Amino acid sequence: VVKRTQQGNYVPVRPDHFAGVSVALFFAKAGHSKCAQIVPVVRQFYKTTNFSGEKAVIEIIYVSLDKDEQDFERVRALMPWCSVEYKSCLRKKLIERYRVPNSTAIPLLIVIGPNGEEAGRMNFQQSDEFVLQRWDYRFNKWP
Amino acid sequence: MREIVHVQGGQCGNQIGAKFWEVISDEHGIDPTGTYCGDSDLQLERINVFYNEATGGRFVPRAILMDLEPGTMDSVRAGPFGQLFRPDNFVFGQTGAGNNWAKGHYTEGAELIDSVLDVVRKEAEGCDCLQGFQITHSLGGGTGSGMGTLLISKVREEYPDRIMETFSVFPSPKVSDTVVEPYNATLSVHQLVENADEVQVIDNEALYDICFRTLKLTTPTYGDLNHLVSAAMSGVTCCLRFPGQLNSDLRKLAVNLIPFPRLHFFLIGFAPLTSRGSQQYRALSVPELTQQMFDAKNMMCASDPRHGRYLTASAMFRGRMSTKEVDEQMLNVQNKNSSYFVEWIPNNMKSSVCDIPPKGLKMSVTFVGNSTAIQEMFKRVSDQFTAMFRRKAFLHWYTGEGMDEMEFTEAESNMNDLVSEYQQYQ
Amino acid sequence: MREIVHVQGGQCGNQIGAKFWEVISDEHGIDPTGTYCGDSDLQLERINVFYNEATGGRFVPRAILMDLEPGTMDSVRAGPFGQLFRPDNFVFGQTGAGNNWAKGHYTEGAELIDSVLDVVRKEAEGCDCLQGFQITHSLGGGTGSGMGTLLISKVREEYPDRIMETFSVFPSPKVSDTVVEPYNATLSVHQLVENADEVQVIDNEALYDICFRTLKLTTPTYGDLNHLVSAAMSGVTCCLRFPGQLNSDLRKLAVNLIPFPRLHFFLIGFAPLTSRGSQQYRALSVPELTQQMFDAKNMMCASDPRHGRYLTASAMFRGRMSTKEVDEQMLNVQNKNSSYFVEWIPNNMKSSVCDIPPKGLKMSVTFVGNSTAIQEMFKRVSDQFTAMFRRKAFLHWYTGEGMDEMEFTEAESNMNDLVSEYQQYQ
Amino acid sequence: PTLPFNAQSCYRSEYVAKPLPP
Amino acid sequence: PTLPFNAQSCYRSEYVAKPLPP
Amino acid sequence: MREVISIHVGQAGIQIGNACWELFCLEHGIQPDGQMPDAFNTFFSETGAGKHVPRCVFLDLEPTVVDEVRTGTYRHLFHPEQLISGKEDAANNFARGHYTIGKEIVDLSLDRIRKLADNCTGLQGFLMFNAVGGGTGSGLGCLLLERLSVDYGKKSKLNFCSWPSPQVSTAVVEPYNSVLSTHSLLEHTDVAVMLDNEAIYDICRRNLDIERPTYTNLNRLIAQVISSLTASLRFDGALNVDVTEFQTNLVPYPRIHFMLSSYAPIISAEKAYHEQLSVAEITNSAFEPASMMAKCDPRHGKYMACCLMYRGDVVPKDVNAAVATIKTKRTIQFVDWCPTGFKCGINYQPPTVVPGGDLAKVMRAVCMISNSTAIAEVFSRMDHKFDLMYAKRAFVHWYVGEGMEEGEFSEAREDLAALEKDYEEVGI
Amino acid sequence: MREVISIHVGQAGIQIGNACWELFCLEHGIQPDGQMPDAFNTFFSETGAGKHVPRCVFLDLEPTVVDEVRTGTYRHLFHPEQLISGKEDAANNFARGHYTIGKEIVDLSLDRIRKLADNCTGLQGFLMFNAVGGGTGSGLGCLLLERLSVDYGKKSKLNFCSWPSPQVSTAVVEPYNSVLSTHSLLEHTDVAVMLDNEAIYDICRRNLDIERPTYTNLNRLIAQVISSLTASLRFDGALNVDVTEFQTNLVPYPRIHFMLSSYAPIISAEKAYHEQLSVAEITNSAFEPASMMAKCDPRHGKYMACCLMYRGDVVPKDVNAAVATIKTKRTIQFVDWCPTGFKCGINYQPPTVVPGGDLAKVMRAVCMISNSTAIAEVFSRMDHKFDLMYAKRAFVHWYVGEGMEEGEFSEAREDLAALEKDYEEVGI
Repeated sequence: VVKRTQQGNYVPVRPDHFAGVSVALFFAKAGHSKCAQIVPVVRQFYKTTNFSGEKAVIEIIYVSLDKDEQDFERVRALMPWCSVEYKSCLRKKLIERYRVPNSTAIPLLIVIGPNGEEAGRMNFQQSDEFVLQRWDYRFNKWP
Repeated sequence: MREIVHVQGGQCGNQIGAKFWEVISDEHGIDPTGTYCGDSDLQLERINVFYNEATGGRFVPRAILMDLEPGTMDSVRAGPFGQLFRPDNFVFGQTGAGNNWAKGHYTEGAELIDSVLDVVRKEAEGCDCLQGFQITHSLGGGTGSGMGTLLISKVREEYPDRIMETFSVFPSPKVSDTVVEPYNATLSVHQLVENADEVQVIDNEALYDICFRTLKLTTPTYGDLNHLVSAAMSGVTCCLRFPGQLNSDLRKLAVNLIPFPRLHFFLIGFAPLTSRGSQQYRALSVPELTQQMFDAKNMMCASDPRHGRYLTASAMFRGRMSTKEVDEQMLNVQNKNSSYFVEWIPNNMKSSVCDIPPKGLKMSVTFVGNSTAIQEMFKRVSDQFTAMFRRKAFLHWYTGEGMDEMEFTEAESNMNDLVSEYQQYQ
Repeated sequence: MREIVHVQGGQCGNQIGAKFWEVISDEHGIDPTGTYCGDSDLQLERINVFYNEATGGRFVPRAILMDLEPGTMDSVRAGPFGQLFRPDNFVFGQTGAGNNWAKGHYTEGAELIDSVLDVVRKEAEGCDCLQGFQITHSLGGGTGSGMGTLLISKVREEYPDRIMETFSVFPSPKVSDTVVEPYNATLSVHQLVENADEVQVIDNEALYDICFRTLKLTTPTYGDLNHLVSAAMSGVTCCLRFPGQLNSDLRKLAVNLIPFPRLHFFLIGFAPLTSRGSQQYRALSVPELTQQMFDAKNMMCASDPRHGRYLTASAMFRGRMSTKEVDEQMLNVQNKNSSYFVEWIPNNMKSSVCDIPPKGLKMSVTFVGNSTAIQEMFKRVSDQFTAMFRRKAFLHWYTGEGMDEMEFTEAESNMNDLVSEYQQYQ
Repeated sequence: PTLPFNAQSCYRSEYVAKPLPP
Repeated sequence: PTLPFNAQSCYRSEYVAKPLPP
Repeated sequence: MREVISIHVGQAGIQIGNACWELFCLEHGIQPDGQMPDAFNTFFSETGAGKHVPRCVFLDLEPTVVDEVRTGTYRHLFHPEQLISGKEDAANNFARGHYTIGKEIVDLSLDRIRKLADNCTGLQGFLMFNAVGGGTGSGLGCLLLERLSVDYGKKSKLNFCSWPSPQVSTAVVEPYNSVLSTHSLLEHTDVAVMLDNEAIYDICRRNLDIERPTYTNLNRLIAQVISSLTASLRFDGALNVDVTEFQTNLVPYPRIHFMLSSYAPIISAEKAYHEQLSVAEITNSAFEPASMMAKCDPRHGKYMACCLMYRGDVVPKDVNAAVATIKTKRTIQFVDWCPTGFKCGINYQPPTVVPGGDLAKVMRAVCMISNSTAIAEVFSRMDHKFDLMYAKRAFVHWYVGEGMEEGEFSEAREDLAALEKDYEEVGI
Repeated sequence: MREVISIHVGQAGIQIGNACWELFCLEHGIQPDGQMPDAFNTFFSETGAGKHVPRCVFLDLEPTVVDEVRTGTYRHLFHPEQLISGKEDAANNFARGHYTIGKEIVDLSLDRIRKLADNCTGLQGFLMFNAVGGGTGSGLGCLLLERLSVDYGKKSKLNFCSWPSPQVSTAVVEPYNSVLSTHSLLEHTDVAVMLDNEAIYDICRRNLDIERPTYTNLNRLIAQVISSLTASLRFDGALNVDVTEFQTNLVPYPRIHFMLSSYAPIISAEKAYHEQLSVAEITNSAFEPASMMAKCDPRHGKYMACCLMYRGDVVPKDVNAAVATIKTKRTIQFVDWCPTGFKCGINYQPPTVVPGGDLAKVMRAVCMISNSTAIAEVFSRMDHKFDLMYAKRAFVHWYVGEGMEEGEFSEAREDLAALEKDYEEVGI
């Protein structure tokens, strides 16, 4: 239901992976202007904060609101973090449960506590760009 | 941060400025619809130097398209990358300054300045504090040479602590359009030395020499020549947008270059300029870049620099250069070309490193030289002006628009003084 | 809590009033039938300010339609969102006032107030706590200026506590309708000053000028002018209907913008106003709102604002937004435009955050400004009044209906003091 | 041909359920 | 496609968070 | 135990006070419903099935803000009677809120106050939050201050007024309402703390780097201040100071009780944890004018008294060290006649945070309530505003119309003149 | 208690500074964060519990060099209040950085220095890092250090200036900035260590075996010398020195305080395996004229005072054996009037090597600072360059247009004339 992209093919991800870190769900499009804007800065931030140190510290599960297999695969193939399966029910469960209207509501970062609920809400559709440094993982990390 | 306000004037200006935004949009990777693609943070970490955010993610250029003839920039709108420019930034005219410097400045221009000064200050005052201006125009024409020079004079008295630098073409020696060249040139120069900080001269048949001897192209149009000028304009202001070893600013090369306030007219170079055929012989490295800096056929203006001595010059290298072979050879060319430079300045010739090479090449260098070779070129216009002033050729078109017999004699004397100041310094 | 009673008098009042209830119903998500759709609490939690429940679930407006010709009442009924008004709230005139303020007020309107004052008494008294009234009418016309002003006079002496604000259109500057404008406008103004709390002035030439340069609409009908003016109407009373960070009712504004009793004429503006083409090439943020909102090319009343001084003004912002940049921009516009404002009054501006944006936009502002620059319009109306009056022109219709000779002299004496009062404080 | 109402009061956006100090 | 950016700044690329001496 | 009653009048009073009740409910671990899953007794009562109800009354004439609280999430947290609403707004008219529409609501207000004060004896005093520039804030604020002064004449009454700002106004008739309220709170209240709207906008801009703030950011900062004043009442501390000893250490003369506020640190989420809020520098980040919460430069004033309330990991050695370096630092000036110008209060409980709000956790904080002679400029500025209005009776006809006698403008003017002279005299 | 405040002003100061601070952190075993998982007291404050912040200020007018530090991996290390940027660059102008733009930036900078210095007494001194030929490196350097000389009069100042090279200059204003700087730094500083650029290019060429040295590899070698200077302060040893006891041993006459530096070994990892670095040989390479870091050639020089700070596993029995062989060596020539010219010091810590650096793991290292009369040639050449440019008043219009009075060049000339004659008079 959640997929880790690795060297050669795609592997279901280890249950030990999400333990001990902060997990953010990244609500996004494919081909959208702000989506293409926000992908690389989040990639840079992810790279610097995980490779600065020994253990992985954050993990972003990317969730799509695309209507195409090709679009989903295309936007998914070029990312270092994991994603959610397109056909899995949990993606639509997350959409209905968080109330993205499916626009000004994309992209979105909702950082999640152990309880699978909203530990923090953050929107990119604004002038400021220091929100990436603003999200801190030392305050909401799981069991 | 720092803002550069772009203003294009005249027919020449709008056509050049069209290809300048071609290359600048290409340096940073903005799609012509305005969206960004190129996925690199160092590309557009300094994006606000030329463009503005629009809460759709689109970047609109801080350009003010400016003329009196409503067709020539109508062309720019329908062209490629014309949909970038803001519709409010257009300031149309109706009548058209028919190659008369007089009506560009005093009579016909004065009712349109009420609009163009409004739009320039609304974009100026919006930011923190401004850095410079860009004016692309011609000093042979009517609507660029005269009516553009008004916009030079008004914004200077409103922002005296800011800088501005222009790219202006002049009359060519053999070919010459626009039979009132020296009236338009000389009237423009004596206003330009009084209200402008820095001018880059371009000659038309010098550009033609480039595309024959170097580029090995038989029959391309203005598109190719504007591409060479657009690269030169991108090369000078590269360092504002990207970091480097030895940094540069427009004002820092301003203080470095001009010795005295009166003389600020600059030559232009660029490399590499070999053809498709000759590409595989060359293995691009630091010493052969410097050798085709000091090649007279590679000079953007066709005043032969071997006759004069270079007063000072700058070289904004771009790419990943090793700085020892940069500066040692930079000194080497000063020792090798001993007579080509002036004696009373030690270290005539300068350098910078601009850490991002232009895409499609790996090492590039832009030459800006304050030479005294412009002695003969302004002397050309001086004699051309005296030929049609001895008994008032073509004078009635100017005189009818509020000109004076006295103000023509001042323009001759004032521009002749600029000739004298260069000749004194040898 | 609070309910606002709407009164629609005249030709202009019905048309701008029909389009007004179109956007309020839009805002609150009311079906043209009268039902509700949009399943949210915030729209419906404060609806009794403009509407009334009917034990069918349908909401009826608290509006009283009033005219002396059944034609324009028919058109309002026959349009969409026409079934919404109560049939009983229509009141009918069987004769018709032809532009004559005399018959609108002294002879023909006098016997029809008796009918309509009953309607407004029944609706106002039935509520818990009345706040006040709004009246939309014309001043050029006979019924709007005549009977609309009489009804203003009657309910002020009946309900002397409650607020009153009028959306009145004035005689236009360049061209005109209702050739007796000064015999209608001036005869309303000296009575409007005596029994009204706020007057919001609209000019048609202003609305044509707005719709031309800004919205780029080729063919502006009264469909879009009434749509635009209604957008300003909803912005005034948004804080009454929706929760916000800083609430501001009518009484909030009245004590806020009125230094002296007799000077209570306003100058209305709305922002933003951009074409569909240039919709996404601007950055819709609070720096850009304030630059557009303070402009001579944005006011709904074509008196030049930089020919005067702003005595007091108010900016009622709307949308999901935030209270320091809106706060700093008020300080910023006041510091820079020191000569544009009055000196002896500091801190002229007002801020009122209204958290729900107008529908289909994201962030907006309405601007209500008490300016001394509107003294140009009272002179120009009075300038026209003197010329006709000294020649006893068109007077036999007014004095034939039962108006005194003395009344006209009293009216001219009143507004001459109004001009002199405004003039003294420049 | 309307759109949803998607404006939220300043009160409701920050006066919410709160996680208690321990 | 429009042609790519290959540079990385020296300060990012060489002042990495070093493992500490004991 | 010994409790305190909080009174909210006007729109500003409602909105600022509700941030206060969000913070108080959070730190005592009580839910929005009002029941926890004797330290909290200073702000919450007991009620039946283990549920706690605040000791606050909500007053406004227009319903548009107090009705919104009733439909908010804290619908069960407050007593239904404690939130009192009228039908018509005061509309920036001190005359209207004091004479016409004030008398019908003041009686219902002081009924609930009488019942809530008679629950237990030996209660501390009153906190009042109001807008000076506002109608009901100044109007109804005076009416309660008048009538509580005659009945509960014994006790302390602290005022936290949102004083109008120098350039930024949020009205234009606000010079009238300012000088009219000032005559009515000179001889009826005990301690007044002056707040500025655009000063906290400066704070949110440079210290906290919020380029784009809102009223929710304003009232969070105020709530942290109020909690710091009343921290000693609730939690155990090294050296406590109550609301009774505030006026002892800060009010030298009965007229002179207008005193500024400051908080430190005002630091961001990411900004804070990477630099120590050292006890030395947490006070050095309090005495500069830019950190002061009034837009009133004390550099051309003289500090008459000062009260510091530390909260958290604070030791008495560092407090005495921090005071000594400040007194020997030259840029501030103390008045000659007040050598013992410091009063230190230390509380053990760390500052609580509103999570995902504006601020962060810091291990220690300090709140300043300082009385100075810098207040002479803000009343002279208000006076210079007022004389130009009163030069030709602008906006007087609205005031005199309801029933207020003309000439109360004259006598309130000379009182502010009398107040201005006293401040100039004491600063010699 | 026992610390030194470091100041970086100008670009050359800044990016040397971020090179030296990464070395200082790495030797002390503190992370980029600034906490280990009383040796660190000389270069760091202690923040809260277990952290550190550097005792440094970052001062530059163009933001482009100091903001990049704010966005690097050394974000959280520096306190964010003294990472100071201006808005526009000083632009190669002495009068700009001294008069017009420099005024608004020193007031804030002095405040942070004074706040960092009032923590404890027994402050050791200052470590200035600046360029000379630059604009802000020279102008802003004077105005900041001039204010410090007024306030903290009787402390040491270490001006680690980067001198313009003999051949390569890369400005017209290299003579116009250098002559004016030293006029306004001669009577303000205590010890000014002479550093060159292309004297380190050829070091990397012949010893380190790098064909293509950039500005970073320049700054690592600078960072190694400064660590060896303050090694005595930081740690223990057989025989320690101190930054207060430099100018006692090195400044005979109050003006004669321009001195060189050297380091040994600088050996690449390829050739290091072929040498066992003994005390007898590393002291020989140190005095060898091609291994010093200014190439102000000492064969015509006449040595006056040398201070040899031996570092690492060196015993006292062979260091004196090493220095004995030097005195009898013919080429290294001491002045007649100064009989003893050697003061030597030992520390126990070996040099620290950065991972992925250029220098190899050595066991012993020698750092030299030497006062010599060779400095006549570096001042004579700089005097000659100025005279030719001032022959017909080139570029004076920029200086006099900025605000600096014409003729200030003449008093700066006669000062340098006096300085160049004092070395030649002493060395007779």
